[PDB]
Amino acid sequence: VQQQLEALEKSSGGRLGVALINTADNSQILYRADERFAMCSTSKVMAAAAVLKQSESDKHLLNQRVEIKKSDLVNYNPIAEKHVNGTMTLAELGAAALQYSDNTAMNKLIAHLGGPDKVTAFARSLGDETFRLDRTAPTLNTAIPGDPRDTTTPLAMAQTLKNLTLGKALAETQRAQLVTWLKGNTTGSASIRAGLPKSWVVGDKTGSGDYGTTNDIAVIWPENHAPLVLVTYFTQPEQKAENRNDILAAAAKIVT
Ligand SMILES: *C(=O)[C@@H](NC(=O)Cc1ccccc1)[C@@H]1N[C@@H](C(=O)O)C(C)(C)S1
Ligand SMILES: CC1(C)S[C@@H]2[C@H](NC(=O)Cc3ccccc3)C(=O)N2[C@H]1C(=O)O
Ligand SMILES: CC1(C)S[C@@H]2[C@H](NC(=O)Cc3ccccc3)C(=O)N2[C@H]1C(=O)O
Repeated sequence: VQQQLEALEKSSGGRLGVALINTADNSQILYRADERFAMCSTSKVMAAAAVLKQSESDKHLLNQRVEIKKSDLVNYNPIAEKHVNGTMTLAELGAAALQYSDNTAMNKLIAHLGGPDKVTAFARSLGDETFRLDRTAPTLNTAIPGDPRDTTTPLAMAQTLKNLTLGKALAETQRAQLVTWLKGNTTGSASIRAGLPKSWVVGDKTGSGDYGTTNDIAVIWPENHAPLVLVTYFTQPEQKAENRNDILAAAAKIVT
């Protein structure tokens, strides 16, 4: 598998990061898994989960109404733009952020939490010393090579995604909500999911940025085996490189 991933990376003209955790036995498949990559919109999982954590101690939080103003709109707001002049609840914002990658929704989550550094503190509270959120959307997607802002490593994000969706991080109702959200993602068809058997159940969150940065983080439920957690991060040397969902599908196929 390592030679395959190396050849994929070489042909691709970029930098590939993979971390697979097989929860059957905690074995792992790692490729540049301790290297930093810009998370892009995969960071939205952490923001949504931070709000879910708060909701463990505030039974009214998810139904809290948030005003959506025309000035809130940014580059991509497929759900929030339907609600300008109206409200969305925090749950609706979590769903939009995760399932459509609505950037206004992400920003509402960040603002509710008190800014990017609060998302980082939430990651720390889960045992993730690697994640950092520095900016709002869409500037968190600049993905400049070597820029530490808005980065994590494939292994750190695989570990934390496992903890969030299958493990210790959230109380049960909140864990289940996060899983429901990820399973209902609409943006990932061509990424990790395209490299897997069609009937495996998947929850995932994609991201795309400059430098052709193309990411997906997934929890995978095979029909007859324990879950897998897979992070596929990819980035390229040139700022206007095309995004490459297909590389993520290829990586997923290789490691499964
Ligand atoms: C998160 O990664 C967001 N990315 C951007 O807003 C920048 C961008 C990059 C390329 C094309 C359009 C916008 C959102 N998440 C990604 C994703 O999930 O792949 C989108 C392309 C849906 S925008
Ligand atoms: C890659 C694109 C075809 S899309 C990206 C950007 N558009 C947006 O940020 C809005 C948008 C976001 C998500 C989905 C659709 C549109 C924008 O413009 N971009 C294009 C480009 O660089 O050629
Ligand atoms: C269609 C748009 C509203 S979105 C597109 C572009 N915005 C981006 O490309 C977002 C982005 C920011 C940072 C890193 C990557 C992508 C930008 O600006 N764009 C618009 C446009 O042409 O009017």
